Amino acid sequence: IVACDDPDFLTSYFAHSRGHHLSAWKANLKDKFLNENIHKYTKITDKDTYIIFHIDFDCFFATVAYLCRSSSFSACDFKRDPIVVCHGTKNSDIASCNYVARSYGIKNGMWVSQAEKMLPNGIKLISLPYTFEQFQLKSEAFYSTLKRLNIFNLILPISIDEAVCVRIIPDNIHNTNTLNARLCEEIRQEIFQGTNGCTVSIGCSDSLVLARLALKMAKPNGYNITFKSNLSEEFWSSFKLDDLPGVGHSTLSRLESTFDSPHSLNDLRKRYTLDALKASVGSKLGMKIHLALQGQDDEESLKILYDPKEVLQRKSLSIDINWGIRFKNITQVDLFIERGCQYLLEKLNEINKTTSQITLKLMRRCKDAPIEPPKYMGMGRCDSFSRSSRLGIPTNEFGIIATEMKSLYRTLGCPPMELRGLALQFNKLVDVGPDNNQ
DNA sequence: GGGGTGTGGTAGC
DNA sequence: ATCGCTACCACACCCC
Ligand SMILES: Nc1ccn([C@H]2C[C@H](O)[C@@H](COP(=O)(O)OP(=O)(O)OP(=O)(O)O)O2)c(=O)n1
Ligand SMILES: [Mn+2]
Ligand SMILES: [Mn+2]
Ligand SMILES: [Mn+2]
Ligand SMILES: [Mn+2]
Repeated sequence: IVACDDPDFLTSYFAHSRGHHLSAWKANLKDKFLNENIHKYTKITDKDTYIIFHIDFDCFFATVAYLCRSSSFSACDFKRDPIVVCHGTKNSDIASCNYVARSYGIKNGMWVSQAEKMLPNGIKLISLPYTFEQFQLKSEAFYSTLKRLNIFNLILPISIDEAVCVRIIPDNIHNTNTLNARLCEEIRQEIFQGTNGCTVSIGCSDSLVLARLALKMAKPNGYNITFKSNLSEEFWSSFKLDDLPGVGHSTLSRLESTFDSPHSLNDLRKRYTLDALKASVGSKLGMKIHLALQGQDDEESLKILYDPKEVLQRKSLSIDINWGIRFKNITQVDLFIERGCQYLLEKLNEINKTTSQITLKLMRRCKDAPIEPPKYMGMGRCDSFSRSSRLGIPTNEFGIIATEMKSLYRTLGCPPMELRGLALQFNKLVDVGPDNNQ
C-alpha cells in the first residue's frame, strides 16, 4: 500500500494499472515494427490489390487469466460461469468478461458491483486476478504465429491482442472465398495451438472498416468474410451505431437526435444525407462516417497501409495518473511532477530523442463534487485544464523540463488538495543526430 | 496562406 | 478498497 507522495507511487501504480501495461505493450509493439522493417519496404501501393485480415483474441484477459488461474479457481468452468478480470469487489473496472458474462449483458469496462446486479440469483460472478506477464507471453505467441505463417505482406500492431494483417493478391493469381475461408481457419487453429488454448476471431474484407465490422460479427471464436460486393441490409442491420469506427459516445449521441434515433447501421444507412451528417458530427468525421457506411476507408485511415512506418513512429510521449491523487501541499505536487519528468526522460532517452514542447494536463475536483468519489481513490467528477510551453532549443535536460513543468502547474492555478489527476507530456520530438555543434 | 493555442473527439481501452 | 492509461487528429479561434 503506497500513497501518491511516496517515492514508490509511480512504479506501483504502473505495476497494477492494466491501462499502463496496455499502452506500454502498444508502444513496444510499434518500436519493434520500426526495427524489424527498417530495411524492408513491403508496404502497400495503389498498384496492389489487397485483403485485410483483422485478427483479435476473444475476451483476451479473461481467457489468459482463466488458462493460468491459480489452484484456488481450479474448478472454474470457462464456458459455464461468468468470469471477469478485475482487482476488486465493488467499484473495480471489469477489464475483461467472458461471453458467459456477456449473455447477462455485462460489458467490458463495467464495475463489479454493476455486473453482479445483472446476474439472477443462484449465479455467481467469478473474478480472476490480472496475469500481466501471461498476457505479454500469450501475445508474443500470437505475433510469432502470424509472422511464421508467411502469408501476410504487412502485419500491423493494433493492440496487445489485435493486428491488422494485409495479404497482397498478385493479379495473376485469383482470390476466392474458400481460399479466404480457409486462411482464417489456418490462422485460428495455429494461434489456438500456439497460445495453448486462446481463441481469435477474424474479419476478412477488402477494406479496414469492413474487416473491423466483420470481425465484430465473427465474435466469439469465429470468422466472417465480407467484401464490398457482399454488402447487404442483413449485414448493416446486425450492427449498432457505435459499432462503426469514428463513433464514440458523443458522436453516437449527436447522430441519435439528428436522425430520429437509428437503432442499426441499416437505419442510419437509409436515413442519412452526407450534408446533414457533416452538420451533425463535424465535416471530416462526417465524411469518414459516410465512407464507412459504404464499406470504403478514409484517406486518414489508408495511411497506415501506405506509410505504416510514418504512422507508427511515436510523435509524442506522456504519462497519465488520475487515480490516487491526494496531495496536501505544493511541495508534494512538485516532487511527484519531478518524479514523473524523470520517468518520462528515461523513456525519452531510451529512444534517443529530445523534446521541443511540453504540456501539463490536470483534473480539478468540481466545486460541488464530493472530496472522495464513489470509486476508492478515484478522480471523481472533474473539470480538466492544460497548458503547454515551447522550449527554446530541444532538450533532454531534467533541469529545464522539470522546471518548466512545475511552472505550468504553478500557472494553472489548482490548489494542491483540489488536484485529482495529472498528465505530463513531451510533444514535439527530434531525433538526436551525429552533429551536435551549436 | 502559414504558424500557434487549449479543448474535445476518436482510437487502442 | 483499488491501481480511471497513452497517441493521434479535428476544431474554433487567435497571430502575422
Ligand atoms: N473497457 C476495457 C476494454 C478492454 N480492456 C482490456 C482488457 C481486454 O482483454 C483487452 C483487449 O481489449 P478488447 O477490446 O479486444 O476486448 P476483449 O479481448 O476482452 O473481448 P472481445 O475483443 O472478444 O470483444 O483490453 C480493459 O482493460 N478495459
Ligand atoms: Mn479482443
Ligand atoms: Mn482488441
Ligand atoms: Mn463506437
Ligand atoms: Mn476493442
